[PDB]
Amino acid sequence: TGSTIAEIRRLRIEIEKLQWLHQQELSEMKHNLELTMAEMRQSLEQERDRLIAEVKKQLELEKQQAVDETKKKQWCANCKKEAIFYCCWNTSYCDYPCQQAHWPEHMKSCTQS
Amino acid sequence: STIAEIRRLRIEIEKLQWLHQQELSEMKHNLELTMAEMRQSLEQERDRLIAEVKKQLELEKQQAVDETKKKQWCANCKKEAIFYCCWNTSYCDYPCQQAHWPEHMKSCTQS
Ligand SMILES: [Zn+2]
Ligand SMILES: [Zn+2]
Ligand SMILES: [Zn+2]
Ligand SMILES: [Zn+2]
Repeated sequence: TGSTIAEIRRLRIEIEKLQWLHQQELSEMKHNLELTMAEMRQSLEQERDRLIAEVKKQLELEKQQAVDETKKKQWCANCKKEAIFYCCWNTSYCDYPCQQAHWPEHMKSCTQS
Repeated sequence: STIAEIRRLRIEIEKLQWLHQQELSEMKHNLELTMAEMRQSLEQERDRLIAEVKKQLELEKQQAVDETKKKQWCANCKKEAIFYCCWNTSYCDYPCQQAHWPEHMKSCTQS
């Protein structure tokens, strides 16, 4: 009695403090974690939508390059490999076996005359 | 010793508190381990999606290449060509032909 009731009071004080603190962690975390789990779900999709377009633009670039490089070359009317023999307008061949194969089909169109 | 029992009760309470905080920070850590796993499996599916769209677009690339091989193209402006000059050299019209002549002159193999 005296010292004992004084230190009981100290234990009551300490326990009451721990309750206040835990009431603050609990009141704050239900809200704070609500905002952290949607903040990271959105930053992921903003990064993904910037990625799909990054590659669409890239391939659209590579396409136009490939198409333009194709404009600078003659191509075999038979097999679409690059050609080196000329027959008539818009008709070339990689070699005479392609020309000789294509000839039944090409004869109806050949303008070499 | 009543006094001693109380102060011990105090130390055992504060030790329970450290266990408390350590339980929290271990859940804090398991939330992050599951969190970072999320972006990983999501990025994995995202990259498998990207793969299929690359596949589609390379198919279109090859289709445009193949269509381009079936036509003559202006050596000057890459519009479709109409007038023939010589091997691999064709023009959409006389302006292009003559605009190109200063350079093409040395390569013209006109027969
Ligand atoms: Zn061929
Ligand atoms: Zn022909
Ligand atoms: Zn032109
Ligand atoms: Zn020429």
